Amino acid sequence: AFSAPAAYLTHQQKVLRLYKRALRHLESWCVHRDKYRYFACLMRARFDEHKNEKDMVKATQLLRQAEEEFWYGQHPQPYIFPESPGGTSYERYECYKVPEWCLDDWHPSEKAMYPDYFAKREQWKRLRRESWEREVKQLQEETPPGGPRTEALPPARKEGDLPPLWWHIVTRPRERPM
Amino acid sequence: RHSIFAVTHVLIPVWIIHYYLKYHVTAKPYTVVERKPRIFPGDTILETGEVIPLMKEFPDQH
Amino acid sequence: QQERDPWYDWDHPDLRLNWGEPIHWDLDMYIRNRVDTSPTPVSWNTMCKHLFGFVAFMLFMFWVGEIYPSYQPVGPKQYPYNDLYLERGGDPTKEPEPVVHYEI
Amino acid sequence: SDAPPLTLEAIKDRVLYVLKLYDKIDPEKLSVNSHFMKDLGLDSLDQVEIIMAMEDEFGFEIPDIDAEKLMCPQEIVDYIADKKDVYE
Amino acid sequence: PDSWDKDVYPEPPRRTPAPAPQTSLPNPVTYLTKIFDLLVDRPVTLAREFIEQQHAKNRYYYYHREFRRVPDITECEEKDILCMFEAEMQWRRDYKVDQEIVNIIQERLKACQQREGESYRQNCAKELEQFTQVSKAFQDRYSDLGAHYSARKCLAKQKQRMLAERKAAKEAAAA
Amino acid sequence: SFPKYKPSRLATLPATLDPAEYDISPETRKAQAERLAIRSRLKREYLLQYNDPNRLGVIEDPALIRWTYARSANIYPNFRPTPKTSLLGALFGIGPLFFWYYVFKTDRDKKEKLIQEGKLDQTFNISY
Amino acid sequence: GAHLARRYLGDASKEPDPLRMPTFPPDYGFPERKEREMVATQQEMNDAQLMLQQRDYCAHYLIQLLKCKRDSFPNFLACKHEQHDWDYCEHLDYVKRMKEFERERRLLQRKKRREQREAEMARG
Amino acid sequence: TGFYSKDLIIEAVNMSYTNAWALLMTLIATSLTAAYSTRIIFFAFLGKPRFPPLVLINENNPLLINSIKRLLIGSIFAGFIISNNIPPMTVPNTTMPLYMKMTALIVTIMGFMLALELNNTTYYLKFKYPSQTYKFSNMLGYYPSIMHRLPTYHNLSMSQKSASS
Amino acid sequence: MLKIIIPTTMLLPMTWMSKHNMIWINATVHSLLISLISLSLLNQLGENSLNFSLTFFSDSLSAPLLVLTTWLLPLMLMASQSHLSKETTTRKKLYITMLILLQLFLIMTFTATELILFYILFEATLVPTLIIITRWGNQTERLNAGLYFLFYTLAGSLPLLVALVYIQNTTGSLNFLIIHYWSHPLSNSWSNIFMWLACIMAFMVKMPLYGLHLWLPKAHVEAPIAGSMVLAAVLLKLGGYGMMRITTILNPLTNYMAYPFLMLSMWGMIMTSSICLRQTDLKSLIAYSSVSHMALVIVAIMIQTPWSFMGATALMIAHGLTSSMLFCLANTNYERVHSRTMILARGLQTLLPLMATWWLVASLTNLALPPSINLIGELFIITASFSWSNITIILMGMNMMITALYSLYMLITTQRGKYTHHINNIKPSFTRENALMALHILPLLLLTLNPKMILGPLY
Amino acid sequence: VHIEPRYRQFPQLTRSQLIQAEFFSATMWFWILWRFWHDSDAVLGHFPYPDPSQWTDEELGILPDDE
Ligand SMILES: CCCCCCCCCCCCCCCCCC(=O)OC[C@H](COP(=O)([O-])OCC(O)COP(=O)([O-])OC[C@@H](COC(=O)CCCCCCCCCCCCCCCCC)OC(=O)CCCCCCCCCCCCCCCCC)OC(=O)CCCCCCCCCCCCCCCCC
Ligand SMILES: CCCCCCCCCCCCCCCCCC(=O)OC[C@H](COP(=O)([O-])OCC(O)COP(=O)([O-])OC[C@@H](COC(=O)CCCCCCCCCCCCCCCCC)OC(=O)CCCCCCCCCCCCCCCCC)OC(=O)CCCCCCCCCCCCCCCCC
Ligand SMILES: CCCCCCCCCCCCCCCCC[C@@H](O)O[C@H](CO[C@H](O)CCCCCCCCCCCCCCC)COP(=O)(O)OCC[N+](C)(C)C
Ligand SMILES: CCCCCCCC/C=C/CCCCCCCC(=O)OC[C@H](COP(=O)(O)OCCN)OC(=O)CCCCCCC/C=C/CCCCCCCC
Ligand SMILES: CCCCCCCC/C=C\CCCCCCCC(=O)O[C@H](COC(=O)CCCCCCC/C=C/CCCCCCCC)COP(=O)(O)OCCN
Ligand SMILES: CCCCCCCCCCCC(=O)SCCNC(=O)CCNC(=O)[C@H](O)C(C)(C)COP(=O)(O)O
Repeated sequence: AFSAPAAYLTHQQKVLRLYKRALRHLESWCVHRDKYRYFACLMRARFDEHKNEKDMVKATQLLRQAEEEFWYGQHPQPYIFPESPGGTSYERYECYKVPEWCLDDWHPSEKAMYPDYFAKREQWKRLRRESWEREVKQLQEETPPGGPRTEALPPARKEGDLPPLWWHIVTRPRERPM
Repeated sequence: RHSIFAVTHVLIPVWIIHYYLKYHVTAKPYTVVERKPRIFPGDTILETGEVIPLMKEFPDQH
Repeated sequence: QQERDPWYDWDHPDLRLNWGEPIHWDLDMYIRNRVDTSPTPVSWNTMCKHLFGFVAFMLFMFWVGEIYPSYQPVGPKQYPYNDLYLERGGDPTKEPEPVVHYEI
Repeated sequence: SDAPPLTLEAIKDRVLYVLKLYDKIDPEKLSVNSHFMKDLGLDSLDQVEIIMAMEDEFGFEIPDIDAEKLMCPQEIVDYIADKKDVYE
Repeated sequence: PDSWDKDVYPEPPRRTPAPAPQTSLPNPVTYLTKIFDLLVDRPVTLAREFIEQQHAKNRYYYYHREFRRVPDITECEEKDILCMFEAEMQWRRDYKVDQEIVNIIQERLKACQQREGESYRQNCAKELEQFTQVSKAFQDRYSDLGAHYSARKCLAKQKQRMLAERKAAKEAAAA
Repeated sequence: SFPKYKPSRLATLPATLDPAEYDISPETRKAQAERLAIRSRLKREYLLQYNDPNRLGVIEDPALIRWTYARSANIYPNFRPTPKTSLLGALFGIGPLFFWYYVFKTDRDKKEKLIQEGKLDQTFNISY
Repeated sequence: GAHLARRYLGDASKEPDPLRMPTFPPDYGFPERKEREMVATQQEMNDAQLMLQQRDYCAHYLIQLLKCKRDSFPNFLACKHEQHDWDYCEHLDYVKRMKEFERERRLLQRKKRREQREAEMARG
Repeated sequence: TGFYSKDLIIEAVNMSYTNAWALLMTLIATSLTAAYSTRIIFFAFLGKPRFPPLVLINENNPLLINSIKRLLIGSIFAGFIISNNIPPMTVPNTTMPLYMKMTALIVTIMGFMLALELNNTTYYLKFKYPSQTYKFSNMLGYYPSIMHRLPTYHNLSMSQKSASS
Repeated sequence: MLKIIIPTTMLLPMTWMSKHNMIWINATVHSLLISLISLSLLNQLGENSLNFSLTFFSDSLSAPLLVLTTWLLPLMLMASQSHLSKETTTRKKLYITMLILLQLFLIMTFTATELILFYILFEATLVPTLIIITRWGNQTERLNAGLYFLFYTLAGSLPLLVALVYIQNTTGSLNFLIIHYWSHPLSNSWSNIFMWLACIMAFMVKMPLYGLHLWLPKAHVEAPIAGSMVLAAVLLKLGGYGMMRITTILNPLTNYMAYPFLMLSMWGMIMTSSICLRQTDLKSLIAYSSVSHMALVIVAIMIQTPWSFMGATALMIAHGLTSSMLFCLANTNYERVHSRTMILARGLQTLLPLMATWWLVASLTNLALPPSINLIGELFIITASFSWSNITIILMGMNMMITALYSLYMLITTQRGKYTHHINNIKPSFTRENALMALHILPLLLLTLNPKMILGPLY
Repeated sequence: VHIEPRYRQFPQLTRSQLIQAEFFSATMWFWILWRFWHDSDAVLGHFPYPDPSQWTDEELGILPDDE
């Protein structure tokens, strides 16, 4: 969510992701903590059985067989965290998220209330306006001529520089905005 | 101020409805129709003073 | 759109789309408020057999049970006044056939 | 009302608690900045188990793309603080 | 009350039983009825009395309009537009009156069904046969005329029915 | 070993069950890198306008305009009268009309002929 | 159930059919049968408004029970004897219906037995 | 509260000229009712904690307690009160066989016992892959898997390709 | 009837003599006054119509349409003045003049006693609409839309002119009263069949009938907001009014000449409701929903029963009001984001709650929620169709389901979900827009209390 | 009533909720026992079930197969 993705997943990354998925689905099957722990150590042992394999072809075939086994034996109703993409509270608070630019359209009587907040917002807006040009210049400098190769962004490198493209990352509404 | 809710949310609405039903709705035929009350043997009618005779002396298999 | 990565930082999170990318011809059909093509734990054409078999079995059994109903070892209920001839529609000017019940 | 707002100190204390309840880590040896791969001599599976334990502890899932780079307790604390909007 | 005619809208004598308590326990419905009386029915009655007092000081009348009987469509020649128009207006008025008659009979049937309770199937046969007769008559008069109906189409329907009935009677006379 | 999962139209094949992602060649890696570069360049172009303080309005998306134009205005210029097209058009256009005409005409003919017999039980039918 | 098993698995020709029953005359095996009588008149049931299905031969106990419910309204536990009487009369009616079922079954079985037996005696 | 209606319903279903399959399915559903009630109680209230360590459990609020208390008093006494305070509108079934009188209770006890046995067997340190019947039951008979995908896809596809284009 | 026509004409010099900054105020005030005056025509006699003179008359069918037109003019003026702010004074006065001329032609069309005058005004309505669409439309497709709108109408209307002059030659009159009182059956012949077709196809294409409806999406999408309002609310009802007036002389031929039109209307209402499910443009969805509702009206007119005409009148009025409200709602968002694509702006309920309430009420009236007049008309038509044939209920129920489906689809797509991030120019709703929505919606709900005002002569 | 989290310990309990829960469970069980003492027929049945095989042919009225 926060990290720029890579062009592909290595064999190591796929192996760890399969390990985590198998552990989570086994926990879904093994409701109780002690039985889950027992079968999770068994899974870890079976997983470490081929830890030090040097032939990449047989390792890939083992990975494919393990994925087939996981798909056949997966839990049809695995446990999902409530805020996870499959959870019962995934996008519950999205209707409470209002973008910060809406505060500029407020009536002056509305801004008569909350004066210090709007003064500090004016400070933030001056900061953004005074940093934008340097951000653009830095992005132009640190970019290969054939366009960017990944979705990674550079940090600030000067004394009073801010990391480029920071406004919409810093000014997220909230996770529980109301 | 103790019983303001019970006089404005219950007593006033029932005053209007009872007046509306008693003098406007029931001023036209067949607007409020009640199924007639049940009559049993031994009952006494309020209007005519009639007495309904009892019901045929059970075999009394007590 | 339901099959796309939900952990990616999409430009449109609900839509799960990125600005400037080619859009599928049937995007409005796949908006994930609608038709979903996500892989299922049980194969398609295997769920179909189970569902169709369950419905067909239940229908056939209901028809069989209609042919072979359940009842109690009792006679038909008996009613006093010619099976309540005057009560069930009346017409009291045609002398209904005498329905006579006897004690047992 | 609901639970009190979370704080940085509580996050760090709970992370250290979970890590000190891990058998492959010396309680005395462990530190907030202690690297998992380098200082504690752990492998990738142990890191995956630590990430899963953190998810069980805080009741929220960390995506695999982000969990790959949490190689010290301070990084986990920072990730949790930034996700739940904890600033003090 | 006496506002509506009791012959057009009749009802049975409304026999009601007398209370025959069987226990020393007090009846909550009677106490609630007394409370309702004293708290609702008396203020409403007083307000109505004042309203009627104000109404009595200003009494005026409105009248029911009477319409003469003009010649119908049968006695109008083919292209006499004025007689045709007056006959059509009279026919439309009669159509509205017949609709209201059917409405009255339907109201009687509904009132009987509600009033008779569990014995409506037996105690509402007279209303049912009244409605059957009026429904048959109204159907024969006005059904299948369709939109853009007129007195001429009603006359044509009546004449077709008369021809069919006359042919049936004549063929039965030879049997 | 275990029973196999077969995909279909409405239940596609999972990525982990796809043999394509386990048979990798350097050209596949180059293709993935090219796709990632295209995505990154589009993302940078979008984010330079998204974070612009000066910019006010809706950032136009060429892809959405292309999609709408293709779905609405570009269809007829690319239409050819074809046996497939002609047969499908004739079917989906006039088949249902004649089907419904047959159904309604048969039903109403039965009803009218049954009326002429004097047997429909039209008692109480004063509203139409 | 046993009657269902006998009818559906065994010879259904030996078992009574609930829809068309009884098929034998009511005075066939009996020398004289007493007609069942009523305690409650048609007008009493019409005025009590019981129901078209509650107007059976047990209707008088139902009328008594309903009246006693109406008089002793606040005490809803006081009408025990009337309810017991109505339940007993309904149970007696149900037992009479079971007797009718068993009588039809035995009559049909005996008729079949005797007619095939006289046919067997006539064929030899 | 549930006795005065559900047991009378089972009694009336047993003593009627009714479809045999419907009666059998009603009895099996009566078993399954106790089955999932036992599942809820066993998995939600018994055993050891399985929730995250930070305990926020607190039910000491007068609104919640008062409302649940009111509905509890209702669920305890409304059946008797309402059943005894209405006129008889159904002819009672007074004469029925004893085994057939107790059918509902036997079914409920069987459901309790067997569901409790199968729930107690998950404590064992033994793992097996799910059966096909379990997959059918958990995925709701695959009715939402097929009926929410095939007709909707076909309808929208014909709405675009045929009607519109 | 002159008490309505003359003030409408006076609207022209009044707006041509106004100051550059007072035209909207004056036009709105006097249009509202004219609507108030026209509201007095609802007092109907029952038996016969109100015959003011030899030239004009009022019916229980004409009066709701006249009131709807007079009420629609001020709403059109309120909706227009936002996007015409940069225009010169002369061109704004010309636009208002077009609107006033359209109103005058419409009010004269609905009251003419004679069919040639009705035809003349019913064709005269074309010119102001064409000028509005082709001059103040926004896109480049407005020219093609105007050509479609003109020629589809005229190709049907010219045979109607020929048939009308032939009928007047054969009968001696075309005055509607004489036409009705001296009605004679149409025999079963090819000449009578083609006379029926020439009398019917113009009103068929104005509804529009499915298969002749291709002009409507173009014209309704490419027109300015006021043009779309008047096209959907009033101009579609000219065909229905003409059918109700003209089928008096077509009996008994309509008994079987209506079969292809009934089949087309039912299957095409199904088709257009389905089409609404896959639409990327917000205005086209509203246009196709209008097509479906008018197909239902066509069925109601074709079956020739009193309940059918009552339901058709109620549905015409309700559809006019609802379609105008929906077009205004779409126009507000278009003015915000300058694009008609439905998925461009999402989650507008978070930013505009009162406009979301207006959207919800309009969507509820579009799906004919009880006891709104939309369902009154639809239910009356469905009952009449059921009397015509019991198999029509399948198509009616399918259409109801699909209508609810796309109505709530539009509501969910435009109002729910999360807002589009990059769009940051969505200002709070103006008083003018909220007032326009309220003035659309309140008469709809108020008509529920007195449904007999819009049920028509057959009541 | 202020209750604070406890982090891996049994939550703090108040006397009122415990006594209320115990009282209402006892109320339910007492009601069940009282009803079963007073209305045991509603569960165990009241009227005996006749056995059709215990019925003689004289009272059931069938001839002895010889007529
Ligand atoms: C309001 C609602 C909406 C209504 C409107 C919407 C719907 C209506 C309008 C739109 C749909 C109607 C379109 C009409 C067809 C237009 C054809 C066209 O434009 O061609 C130009 C186009 C351009 O010409 P070109 O570039 O010079 O030619 C190069 C070709 O592309 C090179 O192609 P090729 O060489 O590969 O193939 C050409 C060759 C080979 O063609 C093929 O390979 C395919 C076979 C085509 C012909 C036979 C059809 C085969 C499959 C179906 C067979 C019939 C099944 C039963 C039908 C009834 C079922 C009950 O042609 C043939 O052999 C055909 C010989 C004829 C034999 C059969 C004749 C049957 C006449 C109609 C029977 C059905 C009546 C309706 C029944 C309805 C009952 C309710 O030519 C084509 O490409 C198409 C050729 C095939 C036409 C087949 C038409 C079948 C559709 C039914 C026609 C009847 C409807 C029209 C009524 C008026 C007819 C006089
Ligand atoms: C004298 C008269 C008195 C009679 C008394 C009783 C009479 C005999 C009763 C015996 C009948 C059923 C006994 C229990 C069944 C299951 C026990 C068992 O062995 O467990 C292992 C296993 C459970 O799966 P698993 O792998 O252990 O679960 C994975 C984990 O444990 C997952 O663990 P988890 O954490 O997810 O949760 C576990 C959960 C989930 O556990 C499950 O997965 C079980 C779900 C399905 C089984 C539930 C049984 C209900 C069957 C109703 C079917 C009606 C007909 C439908 C027709 C379908 C046609 C395709 O378990 C539960 O919590 C409760 C489950 C059910 C407990 C209550 C069951 C009792 C009600 C049924 C008997 C009624 C008794 C009174 C009789 C009333 C009338 C006389 O069961 C099986 O493998 C087979 C189940 C047998 C079902 C057969 C369905 C009948 C119709 C078949 C088709 C007929 C036609 C022929 C084909 C078509 C030809 C064209
Ligand atoms: C996309 C939408 C466009 C608008 C749709 C408009 C629909 C117009 C269709 C008109 C409906 C029917 C027209 C006439 C009714 C019957 C037609 C005919 O087929 O019926 C038979 C007629 O017999 C033969 O079929 C003659 C007609 C055959 C020639 C017509 C060609 C039809 C081919 C279809 C061409 C498409 C037309 C529409 C073009 C767009 C009846 O037999 P018969 O009782 O003896 O004749 C009755 C007439 N009499 C009394 C004068 C004797
Ligand atoms: C009798 C007339 C009607 C008969 C039914 C005809 C078929 C109806 C076809 C309707 C097509 C409408 C498509 C447009 C809807 C937009 C897309 C959509 O709805 O998405 C499907 C959406 C999302 O799926 P979920 O699984 O819930 O997702 C949750 C996790 N993501 O779910 C739905 O709403 C789909 C609903 C489809 C219903 C179609 C099946 C109905 C069949 C009924 C037949 C049985 C009749 C009943 C018999 C009763 C006994 C007398
Ligand atoms: C934009 C799409 C809309 C298309 C609508 C077009 C259809 C219009 C209907 C037909 C138009 C011509 C009608 C002619 C006017 C009627 C007058 C009349 O009834 O006179 C007839 C004359 O009838 C005719 O001449 C009709 C012949 C047709 C001439 C033109 C044919 C063009 C195509 C006709 C079929 C298409 C019409 C319907 C299609 C609708 C659109 C697809 C009989 O007169 P007499 O000669 O005196 O006979 C009695 C004494 N012997
Ligand atoms: C509940 C239902 C779930 C059940 C589904 C089935 C589960 C699978 C069963 C068996 C799976 C296997 O054997 S999978 C085969 C495993 N073998 C290999 O991966 C060989 C090469 N090893 C490496 O590349 C790294 O050492 C690595 C291992 C990635 C660690 O990396 P770190 O040390 O740098 O973290």
